[PDB]
Amino acid sequence: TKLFIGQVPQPYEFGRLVFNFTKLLSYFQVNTFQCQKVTPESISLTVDWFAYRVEDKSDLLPGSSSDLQRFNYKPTYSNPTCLISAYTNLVGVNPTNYTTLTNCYGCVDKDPANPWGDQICIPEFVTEVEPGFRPKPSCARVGLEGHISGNDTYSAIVTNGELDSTGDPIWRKGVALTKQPIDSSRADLAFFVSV
Amino acid sequence: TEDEKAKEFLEKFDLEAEKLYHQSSLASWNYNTNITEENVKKMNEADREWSTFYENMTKIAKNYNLSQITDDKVKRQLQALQQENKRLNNILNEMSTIYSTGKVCKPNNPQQCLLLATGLEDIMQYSKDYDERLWAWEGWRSQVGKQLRPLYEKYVDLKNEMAREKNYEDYGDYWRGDYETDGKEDYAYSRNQLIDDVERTFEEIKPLYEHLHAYVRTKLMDAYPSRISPTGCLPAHLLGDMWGRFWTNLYDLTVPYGEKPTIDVTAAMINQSWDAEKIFKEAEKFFMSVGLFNMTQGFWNNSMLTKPDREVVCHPTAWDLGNNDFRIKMCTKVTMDDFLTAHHEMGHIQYDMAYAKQPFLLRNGANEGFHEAVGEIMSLSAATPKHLKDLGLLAQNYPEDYETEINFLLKQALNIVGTLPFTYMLEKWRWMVFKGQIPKDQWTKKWWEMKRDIVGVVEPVPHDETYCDAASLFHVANDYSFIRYYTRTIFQFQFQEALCRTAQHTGPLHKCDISNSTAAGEKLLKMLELGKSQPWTFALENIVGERKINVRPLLDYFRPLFNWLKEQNSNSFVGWRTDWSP
Ligand SMILES: *[C@@H]1O[C@H](CO)[C@@H](O[C@@H]2O[C@H](CO)[C@@H](O[C@@H]3O[C@H](CO)[C@@H](O)[C@H](O)[C@@H]3O)[C@H](O)[C@H]2NC(C)=O)[C@H](O)[C@H]1NC(C)=O
Ligand SMILES: *[C@@H]1O[C@H](CO)[C@@H](O[C@@H]2O[C@H](CO)[C@@H](O)[C@H](O)[C@H]2NC(C)=O)[C@H](O)[C@H]1NC(C)=O
Ligand SMILES: *[C@@H]1O[C@H](CO)[C@@H](O)[C@H](O)[C@H]1NC(C)=O
Ligand SMILES: *[C@@H]1O[C@H](CO)[C@@H](O)[C@H](O)[C@H]1NC(C)=O
Ligand SMILES: *[C@@H]1O[C@H](CO)[C@@H](O)[C@H](O)[C@H]1NC(C)=O
Ligand SMILES: *[C@@H]1O[C@H](CO)[C@@H](O)[C@H](O)[C@H]1NC(C)=O
Ligand SMILES: *[C@@H]1O[C@H](CO)[C@@H](O)[C@H](O)[C@H]1NC(C)=O
Ligand SMILES: *[C@@H]1O[C@H](CO)[C@@H](O)[C@H](O)[C@H]1NC(C)=O
Ligand SMILES: *[C@@H]1O[C@H](CO)[C@@H](O)[C@H](O)[C@H]1NC(C)=O
Repeated sequence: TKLFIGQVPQPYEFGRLVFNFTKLLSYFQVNTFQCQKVTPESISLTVDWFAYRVEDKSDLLPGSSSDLQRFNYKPTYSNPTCLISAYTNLVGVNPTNYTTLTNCYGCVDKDPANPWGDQICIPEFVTEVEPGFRPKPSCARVGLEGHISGNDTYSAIVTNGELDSTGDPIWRKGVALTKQPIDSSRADLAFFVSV
Repeated sequence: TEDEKAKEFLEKFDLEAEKLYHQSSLASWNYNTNITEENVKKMNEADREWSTFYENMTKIAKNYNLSQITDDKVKRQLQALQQENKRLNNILNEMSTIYSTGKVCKPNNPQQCLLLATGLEDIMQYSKDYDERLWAWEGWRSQVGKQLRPLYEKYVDLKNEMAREKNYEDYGDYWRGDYETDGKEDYAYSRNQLIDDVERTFEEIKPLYEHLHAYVRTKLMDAYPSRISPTGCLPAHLLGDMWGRFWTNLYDLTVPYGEKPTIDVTAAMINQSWDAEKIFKEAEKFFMSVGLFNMTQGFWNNSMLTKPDREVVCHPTAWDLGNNDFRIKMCTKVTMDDFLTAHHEMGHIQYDMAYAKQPFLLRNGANEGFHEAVGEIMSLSAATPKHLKDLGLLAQNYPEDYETEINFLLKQALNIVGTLPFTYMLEKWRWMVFKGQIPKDQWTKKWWEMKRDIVGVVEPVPHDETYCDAASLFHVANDYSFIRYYTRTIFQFQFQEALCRTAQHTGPLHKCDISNSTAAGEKLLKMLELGKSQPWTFALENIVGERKINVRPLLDYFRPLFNWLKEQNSNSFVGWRTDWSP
């Protein structure tokens, strides 16, 4: 039940924990239950989970081309894996809104003499999430800021503790889009369950 | 009924032609990998026999009525054969000699003179002294270029007479015939169509070149204070080259991020105890993984992959001896350039093997730019960071860096983009000269007007109609066509994009590796197997997806650099004025 306690993380900062399915189904109301390389009746185990709307559920499905699986979270699913998409009232606390990274790409310094100065950002230098890993911290931080700025589509150039081959900061330009909920009294969650 | 005669003729031709070809090629190989007086004699007599055979069967082929041949492949084989001389040979031999033995003498000591390959090339490559560079530049053209004038003039007149005898408008029209094909609907390609396509693609490149030109200009202004105008053309002698063909040597002056070194795995191969045999074996598995041919037992026996310890020619070449006999001649070192070259040269072998099943006369590339373009694309793939990483040469956790990508792309642009206006302008000038659009007494005048308008380069010294700058280049003095370099570059990128699309690569095009991609290999092979049996437009479509020439893939390849340059030039003039000169 721990994953339903406190708040619910956004796609770019998905929660992960490692350890009765029927009991879980008594906490939330499942809309979609699909499995890849495993029978749902059969489902160490690990769960990757985050807030995500039901209406845009399509993005959660394997093989789909989307921003979610490009910049936020992509399931490699090398182990047998199941996807559960469900809604529930955590009152944990329900999400106020849903923030997703829509883009992130690398920047180089305009003036080589100053690694901390003005940057030139190149759209072609796309930084996409690696399956199973979280987004880079210069990408995820934009998502975190976008989730609170108030702009429904926030953009920013940030660096966050990651260094290049010389020891200088890595800067990346990110774009985050915030979507307002239709049902304001429920949380929409996505759960990726692997053996 | 003549369709049948033509067939038995070609059958007999092939039986004798392959025998004579093989022995001729073997003699040449033996010379190049030994070099003796005995071997040069054997080579010379072997070449003689083939030549007399070929000419005798040319005369027979020309007695056939091509218009009544039904089988297209028979028609093309007949064409392979079917398609003032003393005076012209004298002019051509003298021109070549003058270029080869050309030297520039010092003004304070006429007894001490430098030759192109013994010192003048090193001045143009390494010198940072405005006046030393100018001496070598002007000296070459004054001493050599002014000798080739009366010879180039006679050359042009004699060549036009030849071309017209063969029912061409001029010698330029003759050369453009290398792109002419027959075919249904729009597969056919006209000689004058090349002109439209070359000019059409050029106009789409200009914006990229103008920004690259402006960037280089601001860097040279610092290197040579008060010598270069911020809104003017670049002085010809400051481009790091005797002719300005490439901007490669300016990298040390233009490098965006000088503290951000490129990837070099020389040390890795040395520590891991690599050698020539290892390098070629790694190249072989690359081609096998994409889905092409492995090397034969003969290849691994009679090739020269190392310098012997004889007198040999170490210049890397791919040989097709005949009768399924393939070899590579290359004095391989453990560096990085030879590593990538091994892929280039083996790429040639892959093509040669692919069409080994074609009729003798059709065993060649579909177009003059296809054979080389294939080599280049295979080489590029093997140079990617992920390939080097998977080979165990680049650190598995090697840190990512965006500045090094900009450094890489610019270096590529200096060699690839900065040369296209040169090829375009040079060939255009010659075409106009052959047509008669440029008067005999306005050759120099137009050379420099066109160069200033098209390339953005200005003469350091006033020249009159006693100079010939075009003929100061190897290809012009030695009667070679030049356009092949223009079309090769464009095809190279069309091929790479299509294969990276087939391989389902998502990301920057400059970071694409086609390894472990049988689909890309199958698509490539389909084109390679055709040889000259089909129009190059057909062969092109089979690999690109379209039968037209398209420069866009080139512009997409360098797009990340274009965006960078645009911002760098925010406070700079872009383009140039031609009213300024030094
Ligand atoms: C998505 O939901 C979040 C909350 O979970 C919204 O964040 C809230 O946005 C408001 C308006 O900007 C913040 O109030 C402002 O705070 C600043 C100080 O930082 C103050 O100067 C302003 O006058 C105003 O009071 C509020 O603090 C912030 N909530 C939190 C916890 O930080 C976000 O705006 C929503 N996004 C969209 C598109 O609706
Ligand atoms: C390089 O060429 C020389 C000939 O100039 C070759 O020497 C001959 O070798 C044959 C055996 O194959 C002898 O029968 C001849 O008498 C040799 N002639 C001379 C003048 O020595 C030499 O073998 C060749 N080297 C290679 C590697 O092929
Ligand atoms: C916020 O939105 C406005 C209006 O579109 C835009 O001009 C501004 O740049 C945005 N700020 C950020 C950080 O995205
Ligand atoms: C040319 O080929 C014909 C084939 O009929 C042959 O008779 C003739 O002798 C050949 N001429 C030479 C110089 O080889
Ligand atoms: C033979 O060649 C002539 C051209 O010299 C051509 O006019 C004629 O039609 C050809 N014969 C046939 C059957 O095509
Ligand atoms: C490779 O480098 C290591 C140092 O990291 C050295 O100890 C080793 O001897 C080197 N091996 C070779 C073949 O140079
Ligand atoms: C390479 O080609 C030879 C041809 O004799 C063949 O016997 C061998 O099995 C091939 N190896 C691979 C890996 O294809
Ligand atoms: C290659 O050289 C070896 C020498 O060990 C020999 O046994 C083999 O027959 C040769 N193969 C060919 C194709 O020449
Ligand atoms: C291709 O895959 C093999 C493993 O099957 C790997 O060893 C090799 O490095 C790969 N080549 C690439 C991705 O360049």
